[PDB]
Amino acid sequence: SGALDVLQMKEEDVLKFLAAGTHLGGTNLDFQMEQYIYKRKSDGIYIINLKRTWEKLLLAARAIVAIENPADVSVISSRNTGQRAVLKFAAATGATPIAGRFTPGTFTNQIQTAFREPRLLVVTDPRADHQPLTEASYVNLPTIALCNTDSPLRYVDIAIPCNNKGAHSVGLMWWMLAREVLRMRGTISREHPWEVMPDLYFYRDPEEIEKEEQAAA
Amino acid sequence: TKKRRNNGRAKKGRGHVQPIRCTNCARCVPKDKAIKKFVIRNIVEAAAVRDISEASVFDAYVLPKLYVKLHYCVSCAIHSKVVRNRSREARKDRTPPPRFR
Amino acid sequence: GRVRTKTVKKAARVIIEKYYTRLGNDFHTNKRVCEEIAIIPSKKLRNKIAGYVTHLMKRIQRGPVRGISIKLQEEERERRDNYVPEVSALDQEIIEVDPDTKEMLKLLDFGSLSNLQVTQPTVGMNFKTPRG
Amino acid sequence: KEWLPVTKLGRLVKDMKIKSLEEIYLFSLPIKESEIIDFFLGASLKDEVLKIMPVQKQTRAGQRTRFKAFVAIGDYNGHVGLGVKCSKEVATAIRGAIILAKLSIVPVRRGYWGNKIGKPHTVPCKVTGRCGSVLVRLIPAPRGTGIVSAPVPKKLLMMAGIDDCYTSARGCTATLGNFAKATFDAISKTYSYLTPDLWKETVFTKSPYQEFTDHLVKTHT
Amino acid sequence: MRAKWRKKRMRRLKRKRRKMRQRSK
Amino acid sequence: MQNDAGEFVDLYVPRKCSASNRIIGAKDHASIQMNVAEVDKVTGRFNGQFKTYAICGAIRRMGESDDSILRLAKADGIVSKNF
Amino acid sequence: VRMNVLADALKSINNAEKRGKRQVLIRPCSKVIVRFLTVMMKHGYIGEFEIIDDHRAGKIVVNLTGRLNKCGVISPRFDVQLKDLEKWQNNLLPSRQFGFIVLTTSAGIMDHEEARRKHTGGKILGFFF
RNA sequence: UCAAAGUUUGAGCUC
RNA sequence: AGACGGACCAGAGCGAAAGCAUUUGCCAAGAAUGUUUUCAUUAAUCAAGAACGAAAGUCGGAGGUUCGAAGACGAUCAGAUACCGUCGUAGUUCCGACCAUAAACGAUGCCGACUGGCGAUGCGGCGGCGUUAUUCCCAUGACCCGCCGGGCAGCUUCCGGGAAACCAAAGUCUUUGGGUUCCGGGGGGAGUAUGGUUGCAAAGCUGAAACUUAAAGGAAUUGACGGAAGGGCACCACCAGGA
Ligand SMILES: [Mg+2]
Ligand SMILES: [Mg+2]
Ligand SMILES: [Mg+2]
Ligand SMILES: [Mg+2]
Ligand SMILES: [Mg+2]
Ligand SMILES: [Mg+2]
Ligand SMILES: [Mg+2]
Ligand SMILES: [Mg+2]
Ligand SMILES: [Mg+2]
Ligand SMILES: [Mg+2]
Ligand SMILES: [Mg+2]
Ligand SMILES: [Mg+2]
Ligand SMILES: [Mg+2]
Ligand SMILES: [Mg+2]
Ligand SMILES: [Mg+2]
Ligand SMILES: [Mg+2]
Ligand SMILES: [Mg+2]
Ligand SMILES: [Zn+2]
Repeated sequence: SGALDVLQMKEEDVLKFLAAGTHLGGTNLDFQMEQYIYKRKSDGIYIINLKRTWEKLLLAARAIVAIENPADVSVISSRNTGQRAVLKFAAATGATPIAGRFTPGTFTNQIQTAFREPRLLVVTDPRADHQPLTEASYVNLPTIALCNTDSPLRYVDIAIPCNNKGAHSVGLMWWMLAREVLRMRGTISREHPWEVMPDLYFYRDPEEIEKEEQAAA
Repeated sequence: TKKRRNNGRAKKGRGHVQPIRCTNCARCVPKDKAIKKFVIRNIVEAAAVRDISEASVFDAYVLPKLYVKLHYCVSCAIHSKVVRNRSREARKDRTPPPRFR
Repeated sequence: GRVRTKTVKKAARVIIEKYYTRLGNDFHTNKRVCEEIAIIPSKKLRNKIAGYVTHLMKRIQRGPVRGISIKLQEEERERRDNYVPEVSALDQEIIEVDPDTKEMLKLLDFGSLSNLQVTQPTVGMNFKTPRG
Repeated sequence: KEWLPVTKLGRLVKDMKIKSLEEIYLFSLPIKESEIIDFFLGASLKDEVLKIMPVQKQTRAGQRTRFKAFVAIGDYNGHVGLGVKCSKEVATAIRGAIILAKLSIVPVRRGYWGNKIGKPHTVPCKVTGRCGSVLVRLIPAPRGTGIVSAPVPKKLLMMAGIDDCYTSARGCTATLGNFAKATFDAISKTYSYLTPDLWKETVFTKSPYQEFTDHLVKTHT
Repeated sequence: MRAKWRKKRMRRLKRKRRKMRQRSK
Repeated sequence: MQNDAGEFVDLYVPRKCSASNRIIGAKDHASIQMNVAEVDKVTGRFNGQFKTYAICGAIRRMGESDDSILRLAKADGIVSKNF
Repeated sequence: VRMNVLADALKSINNAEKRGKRQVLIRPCSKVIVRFLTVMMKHGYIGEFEIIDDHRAGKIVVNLTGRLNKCGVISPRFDVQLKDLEKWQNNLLPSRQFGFIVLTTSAGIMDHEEARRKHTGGKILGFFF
């Protein structure tokens, strides 16, 4: 990942980042998230440096590969924004999903029915998933999490800087993670592009849903 | 035990303020502790103006207003039921509600 | 008042959730279904079960319910997600970019790009939310 | 009788591979199942009911008396546990207390006073501990002095096997629960105390999940 | 007796003790 | 730990966080073992060797752990010195 | 007014070491302090500090390691006979095996064990372990 | 848009 | 004629503290800021000693509008020498003389250092597209976006502490010592007595003992009660009525 042009970012991907508005952070700024910021605009939005976003991504590749048995990855999102994403990722990687309503005390209460004991976690948003974090103290769990400038860095061990607010940049970051996990092991060649489209990972609004069913009919 | 942080008043840098005579009582309350209400209001409110509007000569001639500023004492306020009791936790929520009422 | 007990309700959700197809809206028919498939000792229990099972079948026939994972819904989600448009929204002929991302890329290696446009500055400083 | 285990830790232990619970303390893994400890040390282990204490909250119907059990457990080398349970009747209350203690057993670090020849007998340094009001300082003592302390601290530190130790106390020892929690923190922070011994960098051995990932998955889902 | 009267009553008392001692002088 | 004769007496030498130099306890359930995959530089595939970094729980719950890690990588040449 | 420079500095470092801070700036540079650091350094408890000379009371930057539980001070500077040295080092330290009491002497700045070798009593400055 | 509202065998409660 | 200077009036400012708000003029001062201004240790805290110190009270004048201790009477009420009312004295106002007491509360002594944020604000200072008046530019004024010092406050978190209530201080404590004053050691008896001192008086200050007594208190939990509020029900409640 370091000092290696092979795994480095591409001109298409750079255009993808900017199109989502990944560089485009939030309005408020935590004093811990300074390292990731480039500069301020007029209109007051901080621009995230996408190469270092890239670097954190390659660190994700290293970590996911290091987890040898892929079943024991867990991938959570309560809100709908990352709901299709965690599913598509579990589909490709062979992981165990948690789709909405993370039942509290799942990791601690043994007798409770859904007692899963994974070795790694991937959250989409800390505030909405505070309950996993409080369990993630009681159990020895490492954690990846998509975090904005506002996001607080309690108990998070590897935050990934993106525009986790936007729909596109979010689904996109999940697509790139699934790619890199596959490319870093002996599966895919870098010559071809991956067939799957990032809009496959996307979230569709019910109005767009009625628009599709209406266009079908 | 300390019931409230500000002692039901706003005396942090100052030290003394002028007392006021209650309207319903005459109870002496420190102006800074005392409740302050700026009530401007139509000499005719809503039901009356519809009735009184019949009594006006000119079609749609504007009424002047009644620019009050009231101060009440505490025991009168709860009796007149302007303010309700709140819980220990809700007490810190010192934001007033929006402008629905 | 004719209100359903938890033994009534749980039984109706189990009946519609396990055999949505067998069930229907009318009580007296889907009653025959309920008495056949399920051995309800009392006729009152049978009939109540059937009447809440019926009205609930109409609820589902009217539409999809929130707090329940229907297998049919799982299939439609797989279908909807496989729905793909002709082209991705990310593929664009021209991408707008701010002067800071222009200056930062020009200092970085990625100086010249074909489909970029360093757009105008947002004039008129009114971004802060009013105080009070 | 037969403990058919569910957990990951439980199944690796059950297959008789992981030789000691020190290997688990090395990795800070939560010891939820009691049958592991009954597997390893069940023979030498010894219990002591410290006291029966009747709390009672008032009701319209008199007050509901319900007893609160304190239970010391422990083999005389290294390991000790502390179970506390409140219940309406003693058999279930004591059993569940005993399980909770067994769950919570911890090791004690022991060193040498003065001259290093021989085996470690006393406490290393002046350790303290507290809970609520009560504070209890443990002190190093030379060999053969005995445990200079109250019946109670004396009684536990024996169970852990700490022959010589001076003690100092302060506050309302009458809160017994607090006295036990504080002397328990004292003897816990003994293995959390940073001696120059440990300046030597740690060798990171392989985690038992890494070694045995295919076993638990093959044995169960 | 509230401290209001303890303090005030002791004041009425002190007046009585001073007079009684004066007549003896 | 040993006396003049040289005997290791303690039954188990505990782990010590690599970031703070603080000995991680027997009941630190916020503790960790991050195993980092090693890469075949040209190929981009797993070699076999890992790169473990252990962290105390405390600095985690304070929140400066991810910066600490970024420092470890960039110090050990994992992250660009250019960055 | 500021009386004890050393007394402020050593608190500042203990409130750093509790927070695991990595390097520390201390604002008044004294010669006694400097001797003190060099004593702990030769014996390996900390790394290589560096001192910022201004034609003034200097500053000092300590790159801190993590082996220091506490580094304390004794004000007032008590005289210490060889009779009292054992009672001091008993009551003032964790154990008979480790930990040190550093006292400056006519002979020079040195540990108490070195004072035991050299047969030299003196004025207690402070301690660390 | 505030007039008021007092007591209760000595003859046995309780972990 | 004498009080009073509303509304503008803020979780704002200044003052050693009580406290300080109608216009204009005179007198001097000061915290804070900028400073490559002078001297070069001149400093911090303090028994003894001293200045100031709301209201009531007191002594003289001056003034006596309102209110209003005391007091009277009229009302309710078993009683009310009170709460309600009509009158109404001293006092309430100014000048000149005493006095030194309040929950005089942040119930938190003064200096000095260190360890998290976040937005807002007041002052002085600095920098920076553009709007907007001076209009015709400059350089000022009002906005606007920032940085700096200390300042009244606010929010915030497993920093850690603390019996808890809570505190970025009530932290840096059995890992106990940066400097220095004052002051407490079971409840009552009692801030009484006796002595001393001050004051016209009121009273202030210093300040004991006998004897009696096994408990007095704090925070927080669950009840029970509430002539405190919010929800909901009932013809042994009401409502509508009936024997
Ligand atoms: Mg009454
Ligand atoms: Mg009687
Ligand atoms: Mg006026
Ligand atoms: Mg005052
Ligand atoms: Mg004095
Ligand atoms: Mg006066
Ligand atoms: Mg006066
Ligand atoms: Mg007079
Ligand atoms: Mg009157
Ligand atoms: Mg009368
Ligand atoms: Mg009257
Ligand atoms: Mg006072
Ligand atoms: Mg002390
Ligand atoms: Mg006493
Ligand atoms: Mg008695
Ligand atoms: Mg009745
Ligand atoms: Mg009715
Ligand atoms: Zn009132």
